[PDB]
Amino acid sequence: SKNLLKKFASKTRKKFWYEGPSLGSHLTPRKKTRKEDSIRLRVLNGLLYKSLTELLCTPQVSQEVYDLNVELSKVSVTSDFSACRVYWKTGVSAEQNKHTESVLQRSAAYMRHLLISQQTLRNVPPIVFVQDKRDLVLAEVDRLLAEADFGPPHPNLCGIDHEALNKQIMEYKRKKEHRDASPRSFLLGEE
Amino acid sequence: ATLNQMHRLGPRKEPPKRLGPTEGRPQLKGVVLRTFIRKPKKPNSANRKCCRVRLSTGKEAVCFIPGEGHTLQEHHVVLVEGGRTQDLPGVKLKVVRGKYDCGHVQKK
Amino acid sequence: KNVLKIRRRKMNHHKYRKLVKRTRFLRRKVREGRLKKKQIKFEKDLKRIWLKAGLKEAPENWQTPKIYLKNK
Amino acid sequence: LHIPVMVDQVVHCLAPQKGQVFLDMTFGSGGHTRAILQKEPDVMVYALDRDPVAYAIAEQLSRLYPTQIQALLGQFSQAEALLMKAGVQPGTIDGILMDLGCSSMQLDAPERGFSLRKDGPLDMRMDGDRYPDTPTASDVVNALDQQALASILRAYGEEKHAKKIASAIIQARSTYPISRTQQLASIVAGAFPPSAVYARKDLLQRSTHIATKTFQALRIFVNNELNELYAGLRTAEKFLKTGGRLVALSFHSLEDRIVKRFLLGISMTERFNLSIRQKVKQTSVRAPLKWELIHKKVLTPEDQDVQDNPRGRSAKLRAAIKL
RNA sequence: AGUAAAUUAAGAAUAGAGAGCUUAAUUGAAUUGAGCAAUGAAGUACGCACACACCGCCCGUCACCCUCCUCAAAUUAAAUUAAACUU
RNA sequence: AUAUACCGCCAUCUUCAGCAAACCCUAAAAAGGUAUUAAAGUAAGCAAAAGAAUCAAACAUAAAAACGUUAGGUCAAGGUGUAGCCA
RNA sequence: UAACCCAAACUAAUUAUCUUCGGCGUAAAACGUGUCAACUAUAAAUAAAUAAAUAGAAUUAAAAUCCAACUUAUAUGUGAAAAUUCAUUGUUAGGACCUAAACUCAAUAACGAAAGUAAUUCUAGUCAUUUAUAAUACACGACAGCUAAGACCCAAACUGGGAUUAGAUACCCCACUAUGCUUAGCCAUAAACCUAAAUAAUUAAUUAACAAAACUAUUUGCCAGAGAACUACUAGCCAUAGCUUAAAACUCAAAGGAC
Ligand SMILES: Nc1ncnc2c1ncn2[C@@H]1O[C@H](CSCC[C@H](N)C(=O)O)[C@@H](O)[C@H]1O
Ligand SMILES: [K+]
Ligand SMILES: [K+]
Ligand SMILES: [K+]
Ligand SMILES: [Mg+2]
Ligand SMILES: [Mg+2]
Ligand SMILES: [Mg+2]
Ligand SMILES: [Mg+2]
Ligand SMILES: [Mg+2]
Ligand SMILES: [Mg+2]
Ligand SMILES: [Mg+2]
Ligand SMILES: [Mg+2]
Ligand SMILES: [Mg+2]
Ligand SMILES: [Mg+2]
Ligand SMILES: [Mg+2]
Ligand SMILES: [Mg+2]
Ligand SMILES: [Mg+2]
Ligand SMILES: [Mg+2]
Ligand SMILES: [Mg+2]
Repeated sequence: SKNLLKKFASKTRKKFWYEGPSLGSHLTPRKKTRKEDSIRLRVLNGLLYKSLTELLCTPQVSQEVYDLNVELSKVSVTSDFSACRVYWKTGVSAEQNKHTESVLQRSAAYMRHLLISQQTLRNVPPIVFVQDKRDLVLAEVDRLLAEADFGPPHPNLCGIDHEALNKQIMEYKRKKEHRDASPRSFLLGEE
Repeated sequence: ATLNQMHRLGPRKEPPKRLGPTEGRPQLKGVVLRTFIRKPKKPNSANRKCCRVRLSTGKEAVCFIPGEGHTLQEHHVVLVEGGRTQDLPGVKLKVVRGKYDCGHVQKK
Repeated sequence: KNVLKIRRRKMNHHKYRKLVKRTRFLRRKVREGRLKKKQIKFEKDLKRIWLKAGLKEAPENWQTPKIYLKNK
Repeated sequence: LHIPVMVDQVVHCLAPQKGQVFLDMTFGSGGHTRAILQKEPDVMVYALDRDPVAYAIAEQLSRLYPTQIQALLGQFSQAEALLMKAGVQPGTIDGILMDLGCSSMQLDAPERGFSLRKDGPLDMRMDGDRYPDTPTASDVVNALDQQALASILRAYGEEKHAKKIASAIIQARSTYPISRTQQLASIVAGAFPPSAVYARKDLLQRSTHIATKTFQALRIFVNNELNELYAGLRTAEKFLKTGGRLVALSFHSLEDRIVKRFLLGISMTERFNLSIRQKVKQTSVRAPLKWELIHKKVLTPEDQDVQDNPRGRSAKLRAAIKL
């Protein structure tokens, strides 16, 4: 009789859904921007964010990776869908991050297998693990700072050039001291 | 509406035809009281010649004087007719040229 | 679907409410006097009835009720 | 007569006491200076003004207190030299009172040209015969072009209608010289229809003339009060004792901004946004504050009092201690 | 990048007249991102009461003249009635 | 006199990528017309590209750059429409 | 100047002749809700049968508040500040309170005429008129508001204080009222909007657009260019700066809906 979902069913149907049995060219393993592509890539980034967190903090990948307990900063797939860029949260310790980077990357192939096997995502492209460049720079600006040595222990204000205006005044003081488209032509015979 | 509702109400009620400046009469005779200029509402630009008159009914109205040039003055007698002046708001009467004191436009 | 027709009514009601606020005291005196005339008209209409019927005085024990005054 | 406005707030804020040296950079009529010398008869005070008439008033009033008041004549920029000629006697000044605006005597007297309501010459120059070559408002209006003249009205008078008002002055001066205060007022009031002559109601809920902004603009430009004020506050800080209390009164926003920005470490140089994407919030500073603001909180005089002195309605009292 | 910079020569037009112009040659660098917070452009999505196209459109208080209407203290003005019954 | 009647010769976005014409399609079309593992678009012109120039070769530089935008500039290069002067 | 129309007429003004089987999601138009009559239509013999209707009583988990012990020197607050505050702050498996409001469940779609209703328990309780169709009657009706007596954790018009600004009677910060709560009564208004009256059929012999596919029949209500106008006057009302009912003059040649 009264359905709360009716209010927003038609609005969310153009924002979060497209019609027709068409899959994108990118989504294949091997142009003009479309709205369906934005939907087809937004949902994958959410599924992979949900599904790639069910591997890092779960025991399937490995015992060391399970112990790593890697939370993820964000997941973002390329528009071409050639590969993925799984950003991961990066602790302050640079050395540990370097080791964690290598560990995750080695299991990238197996992690993909785990998702593809479970059937959450049928055709997942190769995965990558990247460190946020912002985080790396902030760490580097701290490393170099520690290494670094600090050594041994009026008219223009208001906006009117009062001086120039005074000269202009003193200088002045020195001087002081729809019709042709009708059928008329056709109906007369002027051809 | 249903056939029962059309029966209970019958034909549509017709608002009465309210009268205009001439009060449902072809013409009225009036005495000029003042002669002045009225400005046409934009987008038009002119100094339209009008006059106030006291009609035979006893009311006073503003009447447009057509033609290029009139000799009307106060206390003159004129025969007014209907017809609004489209640019002049409120001017719903016009003077008849060639009747009583008002005369035909002098041809150039 | 714009709200333009709602905005015209919005301004009319706003301006009308401020007009009533300015002349609130005047409106009060108009009403008290309109009710008094409303009461006199009611009494006279009741006097017309018994006088037309032929009575020279109102029915015994009858006093016209004051129905428009601040009785409630 | 004009009572010194908000003097009680200044007097309490200054707390004049024996053995303290004070300065007044705007003696003018001397009402404020006399109030400081009444609370404490043993206080030491120095006076200054740009008007030679005002300086004479101080010299005449110096008889009342032979050494407690020291009279000086000059601008804010020339104040440092005048106090330097005296020597180090001002030295660590406990308080510098920098009241702003036109003197009661200056604007009450029609001859000085400050009053548009009265008919006088268009002098509008606080400086008297001390400098006879200082251009008056008559010279400013008759010389500057629309571009220059409009900027004076827009920048110093906060004139909303700057191009129309400026053009009327340029046309009027060509027809006849603009030499009288009322002549200029009519010229400014002629750029608009007759309805706008006296229409601009103020926050006071009292109507005012349409050329009040032109007189304020010319008043500040002829006397370059704003630029000279920038140097007066800087020289007060240099001459202000550590822990000394500064007190200023700002009757319009332009002077208030310099006093408001100065006492909070902000700079008048700061560029201006113009009502598009202003970052009031972001949806820092080179150094910290250099003052202990006894009364960062500002206020105008009481509205009842304002009726008695409408000139002082917009008086904002800004008090601070040197750090 | 043989660029900038520096330093030369010639030419046009003149009787003569440039610190200007056109052209040729010589010597000969530094630097180019872990780019897009902003500015501008392009693309995609969305909004629009704009189409003179945001330097757009647009709403109220205030101000004269003119049109119509309402209320209201009182005053007066005309209007408008209907019969009751005795002998 | 009028570059707001124009030709002529140019500036500008511009070394920007579009312009115009003939067709075809739409449960009507004010317009729009793409998917390559292809779903209504197609076959030709101008520009671009190519080519030529700087006398090997490349690169580079020049030149080239449509249709429009700014009633952009020029009646004083010359010519010319309209109006005006002719002791 | 030449053409055109009418013609002993011709043109102007005034007046009259044409009059409901059309509509009601978005353009005017389904009433805030339900019940009882009389007609006009219809024709079946049921209903209800523990998910949050409603009313009463009892009850309480979390988080606050107050009190106490101990305790930092600050606490609070913003984009950044200021004011405010140290009578504060943090902890308490300490005491009191039962004020106020009911996370998850709820990705559910139930109950009720609508309004509205979801912490737990118990008591009372929804149900059969064939069906549609009702006002001048009766009973209801969010929030805000009024009246009297209480409550008071938190929130908060107004107000005061602080910022911002050309100004800032605002947006932001802090404090604190009316008020939101209970018990009696009033008030009767919502974009009371699924912007869909109810009921019974049909899905094909059917694209104005958009929304929510089209469409027939029955009954009532409602609409008739826009503004003036949720207005003036009238009548009723516990309403008194109120609600319902609801015009005309005058102005305009459009207003309005969808794309
Ligand atoms: N730049 C400047 N230098 C010095 N004095 C100035 C000045 N600008 C304004 N003044 C003067 O300062 C005074 C300000 S108004 C008068 C206030 C004074 N305290 C009194 O009691 O009268 C006037 O006398 C004015 O002429
Ligand atoms: K016209
Ligand atoms: K040309
Ligand atoms: K709704
Ligand atoms: Mg209105
Ligand atoms: Mg030469
Ligand atoms: Mg041109
Ligand atoms: Mg080419
Ligand atoms: Mg031009
Ligand atoms: Mg020529
Ligand atoms: Mg020329
Ligand atoms: Mg409607
Ligand atoms: Mg405040
Ligand atoms: Mg309270
Ligand atoms: Mg209603
Ligand atoms: Mg509701
Ligand atoms: Mg209402
Ligand atoms: Mg009403
Ligand atoms: Mg009424």
